[PDB]
Amino acid sequence: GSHMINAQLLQSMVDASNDGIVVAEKEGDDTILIYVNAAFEYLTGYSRDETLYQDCRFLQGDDRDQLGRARIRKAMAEGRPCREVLRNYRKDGSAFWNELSITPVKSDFDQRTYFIGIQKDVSRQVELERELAELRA
Amino acid sequence: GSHMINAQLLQSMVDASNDGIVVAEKEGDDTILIYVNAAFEYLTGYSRDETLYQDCRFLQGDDRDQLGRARIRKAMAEGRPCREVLRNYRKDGSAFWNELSITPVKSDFDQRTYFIGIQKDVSRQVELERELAELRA
Ligand SMILES: Cc1cc2nc3c(=O)[nH]c(=O)nc-3n(C[C@H](O)[C@H](O)[C@H](O)COP(=O)(O)O)c2cc1C
Ligand SMILES: Cc1cc2nc3c(=O)[nH]c(=O)nc-3n(C[C@H](O)[C@H](O)[C@H](O)COP(=O)(O)O)c2cc1C
Repeated sequence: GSHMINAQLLQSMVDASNDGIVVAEKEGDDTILIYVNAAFEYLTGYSRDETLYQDCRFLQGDDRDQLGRARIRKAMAEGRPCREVLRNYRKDGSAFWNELSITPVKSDFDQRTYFIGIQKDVSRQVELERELAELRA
Repeated sequence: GSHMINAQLLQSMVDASNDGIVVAEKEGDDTILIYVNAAFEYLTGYSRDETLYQDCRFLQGDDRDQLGRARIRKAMAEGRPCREVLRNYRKDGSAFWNELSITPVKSDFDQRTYFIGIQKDVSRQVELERELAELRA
């Protein structure tokens, strides 16, 4: 993989990062979570066991009609990365805007595909874009 | 570290991510790079060997008078994470705004400290904030 650094050290650096970091394995139309760090649990409010081993579309809830889904689905199919923002809902019920940075990865040894995502609450930048759009009009 | 996923797989997921990812080890007033991924090389334009094993303050160049430095230095000293934006300069000479998400990590076995950072070009959001500040005035 990379001769520069020990893999265990890199894994601990990821576990402790303040950014949410998840890894997902493709299974047909779905993509199933296999790794979440502590930062992700804090961003979502769901426990590690509560959230693992399912497509994390459940964070969308009933707000299923969002333009971000399609561009994510189209990029995943094309095997290209993407960066889209959706409106997610925490376990306690809070609503926020989540910027998803998804990168498709293909392990040729297994001939299946994985995905790594880095999430960040950008609800501030969203509310600043809405304010700017209002002033422009 | 984490029983969920193989560390080598996680390392390859990091090597291939579209986000820039670096790991740095503290050495006194400096903090020295030990890991960079391919996305970081593309964001900066410097090769992997050109950039490793030095404090990546060199990306600031002569533009050394930036408020981001101090808040990063104050957070690193306090052992708390931070998210600051600086004006960096590529190897070709391009100027952009880089959002740094730095998380201090302490390996008690070695009794030294590491840092993991995730970088992203947010020059678009910066230019949208300047435009909004102008319209507000
Ligand atoms: C690595 C990765 C991270 C993702 N992050 C979650 C998330 O934080 N919240 C969310 O709303 N969607 C998230 N998604 C997207 C959904 O899992 C889903 O795959 C996407 O919306 C497209 O498929 P769908 O149209 O079948 O829902 C993520 C997907 C991947 C691959
Ligand atoms: C993980 C990590 C990533 C960093 N990213 C670089 C970068 O992308 N560009 C930059 O201008 N500063 C970067 N820095 C900050 C500088 O390395 C430096 O440590 C910081 O500006 C504070 O110290 P100084 O005031 O002595 O320069 C990073 C620091 C760490 C720990």
